[PDB]
Order: sequence, then structure tokens, then C-alpha cells
Amino acid sequence: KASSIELKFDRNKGEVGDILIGTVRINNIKNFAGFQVNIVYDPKVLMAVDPETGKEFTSSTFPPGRTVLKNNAYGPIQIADNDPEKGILNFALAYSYIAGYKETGVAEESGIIAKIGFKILQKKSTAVKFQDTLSMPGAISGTQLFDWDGEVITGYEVIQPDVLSL
Amino acid sequence: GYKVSGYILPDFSFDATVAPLVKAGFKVEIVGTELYAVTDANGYFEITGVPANASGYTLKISRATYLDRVIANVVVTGDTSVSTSQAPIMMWVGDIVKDNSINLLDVAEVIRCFNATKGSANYVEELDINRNGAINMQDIMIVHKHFGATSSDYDA
Ligand SMILES: [Ca+2]
Ligand SMILES: [Ca+2]
Repeated sequence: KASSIELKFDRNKGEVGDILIGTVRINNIKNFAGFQVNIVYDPKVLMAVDPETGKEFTSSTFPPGRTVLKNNAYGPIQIADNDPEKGILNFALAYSYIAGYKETGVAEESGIIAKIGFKILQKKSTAVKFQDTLSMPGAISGTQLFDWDGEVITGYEVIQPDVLSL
Repeated sequence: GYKVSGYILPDFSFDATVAPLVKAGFKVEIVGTELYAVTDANGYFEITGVPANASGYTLKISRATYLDRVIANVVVTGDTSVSTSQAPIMMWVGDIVKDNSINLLDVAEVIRCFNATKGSANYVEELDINRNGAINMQDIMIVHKHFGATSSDYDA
């Protein structure tokens, strides 16, 4: 099937104070073992928040809700380096012991890698999406995926969401 | 004396512009002697004036941020190519906090400079593993290639 990473929202409309949930997932990524993404939004329209608790995202907040790369036997490592004030989310996650992971002979190729809450501050048309950044040269529209050999994966689609109209 | 030569190649992907930077600097020394050499931009090294030794010598390869490698039984009965361009000696990067072990402390050092770009206050070239101008997850994944390894993990 089609290999891709996508950001999608549970709802397209809402009231001020409502928390829209953006789910980031991957589909059919061969030998997937890690990633890093850069997502941008308009901070005066939406506010990045934990989809569950509702706590405000800070520079070190790592998004929850993933269904892949959770096996402690391969030491998953999470990294967050956001800039909420500028409407920028940048985080990464990967198994450290990829050699052990490859030994199982079965990779986790489809699933959720992040769930992000976006609280509606204004009733206006806005968009959020993956976007390239200087700290990720050679990236695919602000995304980089890696296999269990530690190499960058290429050729997949980056499906942009939004068109959030209100 | 004879000439002991070969080629060395780091175990990760890199483009043509950085090749000269990542293939140079590997110190090759014959254990128990004062004979040694450092690879040039082509990953090539050549030690000269080496006495014959039917009972092969032991060589040690080292470089900052890399895991030391020991190669025993290098027989020298004349000029000898330890390795070739076609089949070079591989070296593993990731032993940042020198302790002969690729572990979480090493990954933590790269993390301290996460997302740093060339010329930035937090950018350190040696931590920019593939030297593409930014320190990020791509570099960490390279270190992960040999997470948990010690010198003895190299093929003997
Ligand atoms: Ca170390
Ligand atoms: Ca880099």
C-alpha cells in the first residue's frame, strides 16, 4: 500500500476553549525505528496543549498517545524542543537499541506516533502543518523517518491536514 | 623495513563534500612499537619502516568520538595491505564521552545540542556526526547503529 505520515484532526469546527485533537500517524513505513518532525501553527488562534490533561505545551513537552515504539526492551528515547510562542512544535523519538529490535525480524510499520491538543483561542480560519526548518536539512517537508539500520527513509507521502475553517 | 597500509571508512552515510572530513584523522598504531600513521582525506594510511613479524602484530585504530578498534594477527613478511579501498576497515562513531562503550551518556551529549545549527551558540562540529550543518535525530540514529558496543564487539 501507500507509505506515508499524516496529521489529521478529529474535528474541523469548535468553540473557543474547545480542544481539537491532532493525530499524527505513519502508514506502511518499512523497518520503522524512529522519527523527528517539525509542525507549525498560528499561536494566536490555537494553543498547543496536552490532549488528555489539558496542560499547556512547553519547550520540553513530548506529545502522548503513540501506539508504536513503546517496547522498553529497545530503550525508546524521546526528545522535545518546541517553541510554543512562535507556534512551533519539534520533537523526536527512536529506539536506542535498534540492533536488538532488528533481531525480532518484525518491524512496527503502522500506527500513531503523537496526539496533540490544540485549544481554540479564536474563531478564525487557520492551518497547521509539517514544515521544513533549518535544523533539519534534507528533510521531507519537515519530517525525517529512520529504519532499524539507522538510515533515513525516503519516498513516503507527507499528508497535510487542516483547512480548519471557523 | 616494510610498508603496512590500508583504507578506513566510518560506518554511516555522508555526501561527497564531507567525505574528506570524515575519512581523515584515524590514528593507526602498531601496539608495542612507536610506528603509526593517521589517515589522509581518502581514508588511506601507510606505516613505513616496519620490521618483519611472522607472528603478526596487533594494531589499534583510534579517533575522537569513535570506538577504539583492535586488530590482532597482522602478519608482516613484506609490504602488506591490511585492507583495501574495495574492502576497508570500518570504524564505529559514538564513543563521545570516552569510556570504550557506546551508551546513553553518549546520546545525552548529542541531545544537549539538539537542533543546533552551524554557527549557533550551541553547535559543536564533532557532535554533528554526519557534518551536514545541524545536530538532530539523524545524528543520534547513527550513534544508535552500535548502541551497547565495546571494542570487543568489532569483528575479530
Ligand atoms: Ca562512551
Ligand atoms: Ca547532522
